[PDB]
Amino acid sequence: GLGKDHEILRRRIENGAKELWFFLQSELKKLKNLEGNELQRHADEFLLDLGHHERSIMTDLYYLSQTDGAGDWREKEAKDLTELVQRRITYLQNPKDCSKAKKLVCNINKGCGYGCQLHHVVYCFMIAYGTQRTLILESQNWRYATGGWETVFRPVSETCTDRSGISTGHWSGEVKDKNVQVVELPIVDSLHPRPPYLPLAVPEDLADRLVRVHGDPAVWWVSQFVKYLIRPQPWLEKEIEEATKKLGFKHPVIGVHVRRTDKVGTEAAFHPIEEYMVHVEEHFQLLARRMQVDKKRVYLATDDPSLLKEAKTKYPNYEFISDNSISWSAGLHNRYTENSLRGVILDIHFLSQADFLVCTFSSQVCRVAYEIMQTLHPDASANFHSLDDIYYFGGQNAHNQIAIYAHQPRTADEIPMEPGDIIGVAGNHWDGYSKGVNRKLGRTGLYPSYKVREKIETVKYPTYPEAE
Ligand SMILES: CC(=O)N[C@@H]1[C@@H](O)[C@H](O[C@@H]2O[C@H](CO)[C@@H](O[C@@H]3O[C@H](CO[C@H]4O[C@H](CO)[C@@H](O)[C@H](O)[C@@H]4O[C@@H]4O[C@H](CO)[C@@H](O)[C@H](O)[C@H]4NC(C)=O)[C@@H](O)[C@H](O[C@H]4O[C@H](CO)[C@@H](O)[C@H](O)[C@@H]4O[C@@H]4O[C@H](CO)[C@@H](O)[C@H](O)[C@H]4NC(C)=O)[C@@H]3O)[C@H](O)[C@H]2NC(C)=O)[C@@H](CO)O[C@H]1O
Ligand SMILES: Nc1nc2c(ncn2[C@@H]2O[C@H](COP(=O)(O)OP(=O)(O)O)[C@@H](O)[C@H]2O)c(=O)[nH]1
Repeated sequence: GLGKDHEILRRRIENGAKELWFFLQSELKKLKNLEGNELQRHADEFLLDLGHHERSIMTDLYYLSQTDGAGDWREKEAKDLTELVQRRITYLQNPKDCSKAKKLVCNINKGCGYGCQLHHVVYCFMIAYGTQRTLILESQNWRYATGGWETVFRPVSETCTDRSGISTGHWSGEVKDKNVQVVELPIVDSLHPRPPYLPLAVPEDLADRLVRVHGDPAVWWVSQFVKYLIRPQPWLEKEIEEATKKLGFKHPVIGVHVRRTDKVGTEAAFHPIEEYMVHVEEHFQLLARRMQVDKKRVYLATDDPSLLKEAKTKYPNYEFISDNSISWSAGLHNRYTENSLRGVILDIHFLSQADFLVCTFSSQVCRVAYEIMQTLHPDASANFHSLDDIYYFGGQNAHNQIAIYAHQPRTADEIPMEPGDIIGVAGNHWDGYSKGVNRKLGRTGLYPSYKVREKIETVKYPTYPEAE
């Protein structure tokens, strides 16, 4: 059978879309006949009406995702897959005889901040998993905690944290390293040759189940290594519990990460508070169509300790949840300390727990929070708005899309496409256009975002059947 609610909602979406098309073509024909102030006023009233109409269609699509048991099914399937992957990682990480285990050695001390260093460990872990090597994490003299990883997180194994082997060598590829018991992996920036066990590909054995359950299987797969790595020590778990209570952290909330200080001009622009808060307001308008919004609440994470005062002053209708001493702790004077380490971990935790995330994906901090968010919901792939980049994993293989409809360029800034063309995406301008390279032409420019599909890449990974 099909579900009655499913059929009602599908037809309501289709009728809602058709009515939006009738409304668009009528109101745009009217706009053409106006000028100056009447044109401004008409356009503004039109945008307000379109926002409500658009949000009704998105609300119906949310209900369609849940109806007739689909929500319960998605939650059960996502749980089954996480448990499966976590069991395979635990099995890899816990050989019975550490002496005789194949191993991959990772050093945490890359020359960068916490999110960049966590992503380096994820990259090491994913290649460990692909090559059937126990991950050994070397973390003495960590700039955030001289005592290492186990200052905050559980060790990465219970049975095998020792580097002993009959042979050691620097990574030279799976074929040359086949009989080398312990391989040392460099940073992805220096890795040659590259093995296939890198983002944004996903394991061939899971790909059908992942595409069915999740809008971005690449992030979900990265998130399973993040989930395993950041298992907290009991003292940190107690600190998060009591932080939750003391901050009055509560739902609904929108996470906002504002990255300023040394990021600006090197790796990102300065974005004013108003640019984040436009998307927070829009998302609360959407949530209010399907739930009670007690108070509009924002969890603010920032390395600018003057921002919180600014935000409260400009948005007195909003409840801001923030630890301003964490913001202070993140300045360049204090950043590489255990105090600042606990601060970034807490900010990332609360961001990742929010209903929605507004930030710059140019920041490794926001990307870690978005990856953790994937572990907390069946499919949180769409629960963000980036002011700059799309999701990426530094060191990833080429992010390709496939043109599904033809594009004839209207300006020289646009690229042509025919269906089938491989597009290397550089980003989404959040205005209906993306920028990328039509591979076949080597032309870079703009294309309508709706005219491409994501190319899921799969890789033959080990499946660790003895983990069952
Ligand atoms: C030695 C050492 O320790 N080095 C560390 C270093 O590892 C560490 O991390 C690096 O930080 C910089 C952040 O500055 C990262 O640079 C940014 O990388 C992204 C992602 O690029 C990949 O994916 C995109 C699609 O999202 C794609 O277009 C790219 O080509 C690229 O894919 C590549 O394909 C190859 C095929 O084999 C692979 O071999 C490569 O591995 C793969 N590359 C990577 C890096 O994975 C990129 O999007 C960013 O570019 C934007 O930002 C810069 C400014 O920083 C602008 O100059 C660019 O024009 C572009 O701007 C964007 O343009 C879009 C389209 O118009 C807009 O929509 C966006 O809004 C706008 N964005 C911005 C911010 O303006 C950067 O290139 C690098 O990935 C990090 N690497 C790792 C491993 O973590 C840094 C951390 O600070 O410390 C060093 O010390
Ligand atoms: N507590 C806290 N620290 C931050 C914040 N934003 C930046 N930082 C600090 O600055 C570092 C920036 O390095 P990294 O995490 O690699 O991210 P990126 O430079 O933003 O891409 C973080 O790891 C923190 O140490 C924040 O919102 N809160």
